[PDB]
Amino acid sequence: GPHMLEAEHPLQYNYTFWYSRRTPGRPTSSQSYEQNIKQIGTFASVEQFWRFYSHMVRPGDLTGHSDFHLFKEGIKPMWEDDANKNGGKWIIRLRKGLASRCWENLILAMLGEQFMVGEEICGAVVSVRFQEDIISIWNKTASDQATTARIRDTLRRVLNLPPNTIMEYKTHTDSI
Amino acid sequence: YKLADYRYGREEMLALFLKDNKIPSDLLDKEFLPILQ
Repeated sequence: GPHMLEAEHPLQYNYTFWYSRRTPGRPTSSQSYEQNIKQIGTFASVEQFWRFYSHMVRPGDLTGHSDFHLFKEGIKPMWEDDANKNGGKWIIRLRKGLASRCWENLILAMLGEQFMVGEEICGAVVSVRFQEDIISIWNKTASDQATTARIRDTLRRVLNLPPNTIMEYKTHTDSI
Repeated sequence: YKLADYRYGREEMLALFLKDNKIPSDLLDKEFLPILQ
């Protein structure tokens, strides 16, 4: 679990890794539809983060329909969570082979407090699919245009992506 | 304006990556076998 240790470098928040997988079809796979999400663990320092991250496969090497989620401790990676329900996310769709580096850059910027939006960040997701990967960063208030504008600028600055790459913002409710 | 108390850039994060660690016990679950290295 997460403890603050004098010899270690604290993060501004504790964060929790999550892992989900979806067996997407009844015809598509021989097995029946199945969906699972499991909390991996929670960490409080830079050194503790590396203990977890260095022992996880990079997302570009996951198979099937799988996701890593990295969210502030106490925020579930589900839009209906209190911390998320009035929020939204920046979405970046990537051709296969780019997600592992972009995920690392994203979560290092998030954990390191590089966004400068106070408490607005909820967490980040990398979703591995068959023909593309999707990376997103979620924030608390979807209607806070100044916040969501600052996140975009930091993303463009820290992610190291071709300037042709599109980014889209989506408010979680808009899905209903 | 208001800087966070604990701030690290990318290079600072990598600088603290200790090369001798122990896998957290939270990861030692059969469910995570596909994702362990």
